[PDB]
Amino acid sequence: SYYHHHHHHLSDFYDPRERDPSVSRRPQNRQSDEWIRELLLRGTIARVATLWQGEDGAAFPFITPLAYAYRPEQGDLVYHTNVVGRLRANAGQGHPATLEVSEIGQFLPSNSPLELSVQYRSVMVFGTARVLAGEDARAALTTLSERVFPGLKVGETTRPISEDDLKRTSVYSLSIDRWSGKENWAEQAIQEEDWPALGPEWLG
Amino acid sequence: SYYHHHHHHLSDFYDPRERDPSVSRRPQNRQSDEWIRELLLRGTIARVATLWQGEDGAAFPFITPLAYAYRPEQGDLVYHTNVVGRLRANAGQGHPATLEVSEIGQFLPSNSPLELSVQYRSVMVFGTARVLAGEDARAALTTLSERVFPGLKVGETTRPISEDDLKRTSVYSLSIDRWSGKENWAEQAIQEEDWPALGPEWLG
Repeated sequence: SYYHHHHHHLSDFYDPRERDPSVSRRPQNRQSDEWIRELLLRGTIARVATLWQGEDGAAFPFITPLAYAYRPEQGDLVYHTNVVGRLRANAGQGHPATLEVSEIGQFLPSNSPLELSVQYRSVMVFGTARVLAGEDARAALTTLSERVFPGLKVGETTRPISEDDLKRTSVYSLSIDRWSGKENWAEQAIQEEDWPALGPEWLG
Repeated sequence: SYYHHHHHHLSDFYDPRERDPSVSRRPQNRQSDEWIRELLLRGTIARVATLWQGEDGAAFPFITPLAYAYRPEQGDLVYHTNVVGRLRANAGQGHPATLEVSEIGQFLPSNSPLELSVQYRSVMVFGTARVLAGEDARAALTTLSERVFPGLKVGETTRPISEDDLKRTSVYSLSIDRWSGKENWAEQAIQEEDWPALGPEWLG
């Protein structure tokens, strides 16, 4: 800054900057529903958080990383997992679930400590997950398998999914209520001009 | 299998196999506390799930991906995030939190559909997270920064962390109560001998 430069020889926020008119004006790094759809379509790993009853009677969240597929017409995401707790902290046949998908890029160094950060795109989905049965479960597992292994075809590449297979697997549909998307994928963190610049070891 | 081979020309479980005596005999892919420590030490990204009060009064989980550092002597993990909901679904100054760290490898193809899978190592940590203040927060952010940016030194590479910095940041300590570790990192999925083998496109 001038103040610092002048002091050595002896605000930013409202000053000129370049802006691309095409870029999101949404606050807090928020993204459009179409952006959310596209990220969900190209991802293959999610975390799912669901609530289970703990030793103290209190509900607490599990987090499970798992393969998933988004089925846009159905309005759901499908996955399979035999992870359970003791009792779910939930009434009924479906359970509330939060699912997260992200693309994590590089850590972004700075000579300003609170500008240190990591590139990310992240979607949170809120919905209700239910266990599928029979042909519903077979079709969902098929869509999942063929999504996460491009080119694989159940019944050709693999043997068909049998009734035994289905009895051994818990297959879920998470029906979407709402979702949230967020991106902060800068090429460089904000730097502090009034401290020595990071060397080439960092931004090189 | 013989039955299939013979039928064409016209159980496994209890039969001989090789076992490495050095490998974990723990069920359900479980790992030792030392394995858990080591995975937590080398990771840099976690998800944290905490409970917030929803529109219906019901507690529901957020999932936030974030940079973290494990501090083994203190018995905690530290992170910073300004993500919040409306009210936490919790009484007191700390809140229950689940933190997950994983290493995700490759998807493992098979000609048996329910043997499709992905290589993973995953730790779940259960504890109580509290917001830090002052020198506690500065020290935690320093350990975090210097952990996830190896070679960076706060106060040399960067300007020191100021009181303004601290006022703008929510820095947490998640004090560990229990943890769980799980690994399934096979080189190849189990295949079905009685269906045509995957071609070289798959296991090559």
